[PDB]
Amino acid sequence: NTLDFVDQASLRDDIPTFSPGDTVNVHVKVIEGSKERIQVFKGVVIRRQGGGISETFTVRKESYGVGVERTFPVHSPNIDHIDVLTRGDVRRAKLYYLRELRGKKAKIKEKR
Amino acid sequence: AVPKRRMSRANTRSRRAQWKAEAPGLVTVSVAGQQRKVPRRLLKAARLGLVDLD
Amino acid sequence: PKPTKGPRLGGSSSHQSALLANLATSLFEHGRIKTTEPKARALRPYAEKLITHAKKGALHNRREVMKKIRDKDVVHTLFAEIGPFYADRNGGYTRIIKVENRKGDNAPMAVIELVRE
Amino acid sequence: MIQQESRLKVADNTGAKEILCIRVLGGSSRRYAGIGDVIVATVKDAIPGGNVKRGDVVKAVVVRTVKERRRADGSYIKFDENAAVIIKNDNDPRGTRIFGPVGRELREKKFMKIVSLAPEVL
Amino acid sequence: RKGILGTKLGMTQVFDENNKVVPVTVVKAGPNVVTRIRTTERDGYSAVQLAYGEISPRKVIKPVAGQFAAAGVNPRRHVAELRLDDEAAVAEYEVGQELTAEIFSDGAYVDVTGTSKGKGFAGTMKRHGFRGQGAAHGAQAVHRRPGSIGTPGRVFKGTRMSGRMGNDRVTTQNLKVHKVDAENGVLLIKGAIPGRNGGLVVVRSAIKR
RNA sequence: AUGGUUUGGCACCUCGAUGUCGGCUCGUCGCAUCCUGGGGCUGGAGCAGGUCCCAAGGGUUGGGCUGUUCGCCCAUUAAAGCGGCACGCGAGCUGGGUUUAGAACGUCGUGAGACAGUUCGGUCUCUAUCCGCCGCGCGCGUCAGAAGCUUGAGGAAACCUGUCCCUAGUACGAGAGGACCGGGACGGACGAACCUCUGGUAUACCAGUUGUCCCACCAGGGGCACGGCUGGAUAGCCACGUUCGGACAGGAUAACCGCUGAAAGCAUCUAAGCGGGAAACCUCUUCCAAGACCAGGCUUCUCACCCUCUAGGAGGGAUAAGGCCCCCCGCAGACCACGGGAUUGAUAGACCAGACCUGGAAGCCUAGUAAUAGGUGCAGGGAACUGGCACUAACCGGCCGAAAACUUAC
Repeated sequence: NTLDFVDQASLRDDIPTFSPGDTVNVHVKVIEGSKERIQVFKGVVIRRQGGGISETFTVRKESYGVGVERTFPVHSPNIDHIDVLTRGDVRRAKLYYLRELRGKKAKIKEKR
Repeated sequence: AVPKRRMSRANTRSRRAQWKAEAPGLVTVSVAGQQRKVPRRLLKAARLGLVDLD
Repeated sequence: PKPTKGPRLGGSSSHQSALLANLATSLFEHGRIKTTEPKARALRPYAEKLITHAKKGALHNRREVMKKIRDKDVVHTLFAEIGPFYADRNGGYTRIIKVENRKGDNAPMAVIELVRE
Repeated sequence: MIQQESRLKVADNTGAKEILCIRVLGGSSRRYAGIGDVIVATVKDAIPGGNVKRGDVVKAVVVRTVKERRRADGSYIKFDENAAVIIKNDNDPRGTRIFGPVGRELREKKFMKIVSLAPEVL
Repeated sequence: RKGILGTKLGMTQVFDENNKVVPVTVVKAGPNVVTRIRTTERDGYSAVQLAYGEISPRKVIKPVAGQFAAAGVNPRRHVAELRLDDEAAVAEYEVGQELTAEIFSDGAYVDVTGTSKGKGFAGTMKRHGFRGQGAAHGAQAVHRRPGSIGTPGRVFKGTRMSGRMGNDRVTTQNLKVHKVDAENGVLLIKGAIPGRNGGLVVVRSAIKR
């Protein structure tokens, strides 16, 4: 992967192990009139498109009756820390079917 | 569309002269002792006895 | 392996699959077959990977081969001598020899055979 | 991506339930309206007792889009519906209450009142 | 105006100090050796000729080997010329001098020149962005053809009709160099530079910025 | 007075056929300029206009109604220009209107029938010879044969614009209102390159599953049903995605503002002269370009061997540098061409490993009456991307391919 020597310089460690299906809350720093604060996005990791530095993962959450999806680069410095709450039990690599499910049907089994 | 006019002999011959065949190149090979010409594309096969030589 | 860039061999993908499986069957059954040069060119990697499956001969690999070969005698030969024969050769189980063009349609012919050196 | 003849739900309490996009303001022959764009819209569905009426030509701002929208930092935001909030010429809501989340793009477009009224800004 | 010959490696992702993402194309600005000086008193124009790439000495034909020997340097695969403006500008290069990546600095604006990808025989829809005709409402076998060609009954020259597309030298202007990695001789250029991976490119200081 | 863009008039042109309106697609030209650019007087205080000169570089929206052009209207916009070219464009498309045969209404006619009145329905043929144009080769030429790198005469492309922030709430103005000049950011539309991201596609990828047949049977699989149907889907191609562009500067100018002054003792931007002055022009940016017959330049390589006629020239043969064919290929490609490799080899395939996609293989064991679940186990399977590896194929090979001299000057 010829560009690996370029890549590893910006690669970011300390990233927790997680898979599509787990429920995580992402600590995202934002700008609100030139001051810092961390906005926590808690939802379900519905996908993860491996690319090394260009790795991206998607977290889906239901908020005030409207579903919201957010895609972040895995090694984005804009994420100070990721915390994994629960491990989900799923049979797919990408959970796109969850875009059509609400409430009771949208729940995820828990890895026991 | 249909040809409006009959081609003259010069134009017909000039265009017709492009329809021709090129001569394949031949290399020498020794099969059963006797030398004979074979295309270089078939050299290995001739050396293996896989092409009929009349 | 690498899918064909152009249109398929038999005139459709399913026909090409059947063609390739039959050609591999005949190749392993006889040891050398004569066919058009595009057919041998497409046949090389396919037969080479079937032989690779046969080399590490387990039940899983046997079933992997059977899901393509469909002929049980050929599978038995492939897992009984062809596999063990190539135990210590890494790739290049087949060779292609170009032969004289066909008469009916001037199709370039080629002969594909297993190496026995 | 909202264009002409597209329908949007109303995220306000003005009595309008659903509007049809007429124009995308912001330059001649402009095509699509993303989060934070102002559109001219006509009310298609309304609450029977509301202040607005069907067929009113109003000005609205898009606050949610189904098509994901890239951000400066390489992250993306995507919602489940296209929603708009009816405004007046001074860029303030004509309603008093905003429903559902909104995008961060309403900050750089100077929709401060809509941002403040929203339940949460993403 | 500085310049160097390089090779397109691929494109990747980096983040600047405001945490924004920068899509960067990696160019191998490998070592170039100056082979010839073009002077006004000799050639009529001032320019400098650079050699790039590594090639086996048994692959170069005799004329090329003789030219490289006359220069005094070992042969390289690729040769190209940089056209300067005046003798005062070309006085700073001399034959055998080696140019590496650090002639550029971070944040500089550069001009990358390469050969575009080949697209083959292309229709007017793709070659020229012609709007098509209707796909229904009675349109008969005209879904992609140009249509009219438009007193003298003559098709004027320059007709934007179908033909071969691509494979032309292209210059992209005002690209910003995000980082100059001196260790690997690699330039990180923000944006997309012409050509396929492994092709030859020329990196020059921008003429405008 | 202009024009033949409107109805005309003539009947010169065609009845051994010149498609009749709009619309779509694609243009090209004019300037009698809609915006942007430079101006001037204002019945111009500023803002904003009015009107007028220069100016054709670019741009000039999407819908409702109607077959429509036209037109009215709805939202915008910097603006929603007017015209020529068979009222451009049917061997490019449409057939809604008009313009055959069917049928009805109103009216006319005793009637057959009729109506530059209405209404519903109603076959749009063709394998491109030549010119033209877009691309691509072969041959020859450029005074020996070749090979690198190039100059450029000459052409082509591109040229749009808004909002906001500072200057400045100042100049002006009773106030309201509202600046000039100059810097900065973010946009719309258009164009190009590209595939890191997003998204699309995926007919040799992975998994689920219905019906049926087969592999003796169970298990496990396979063929067919749009790839049977579904869930995903790397590479390539792409846009809905990313990045970049329109410049800056110089020269000569238009309308115009001027300087220095004659004829014409003053005056006069003028007849001598000299200056400023625009998106137009020439350069400037990008691209093609020596078939540029004035067929260019800087270099580098080979730089020699026979035979025949008759020794005048010619013809033939064999070679060098080099090239081509055959061969292995390519993200180069209709073919051809182009580019790379050819054993002194990583060009392709295989093999090994990785990346990535899928999502937990088979067998066995355990739990359950069974459907099924757990362990072995980030398992197994696999294309394009990357790195190794001569294992297979690039081969004991053919064809092309180098110099009359003379004149003058030095």
